[PDB]
Amino acid sequence: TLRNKFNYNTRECQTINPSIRERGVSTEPPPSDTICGNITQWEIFDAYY
Amino acid sequence: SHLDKVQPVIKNSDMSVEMQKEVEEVAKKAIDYCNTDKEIATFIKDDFRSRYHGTWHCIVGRNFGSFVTFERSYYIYLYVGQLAILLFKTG
Repeated sequence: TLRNKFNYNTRECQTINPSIRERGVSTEPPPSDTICGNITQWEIFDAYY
Repeated sequence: SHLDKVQPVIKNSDMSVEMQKEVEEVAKKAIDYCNTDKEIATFIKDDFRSRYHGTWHCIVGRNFGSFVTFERSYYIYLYVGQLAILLFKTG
């Protein structure tokens, strides 16, 4: 009889929680290509000429 | 007797004495196997890449110079006759 509706209100309260989510990310660097160049005095000059 | 004549010389070798000795043989074997300078560079890289893995860069010629960033204790600079075999691994 002492515990009333206007002597003990009863509130509900929660916090806003973001939904958990599981994702994959694979980072692969730019491809690396072998190059073979030869330089001789003539091949320089041939272009130069 | 040509292997005794070439007598490959090592100016700068920032590498262990065991791995150095291996390079001398490969360096000699490369030249007597190969018909041109472009083939020498190709044979050295491919042989080392198989033995020790990673990203080698090999350069050889008459007259050049070389400032480079390399994996510490993976750089040798040997000249034989007039050919400087320069190989270096990078990360």
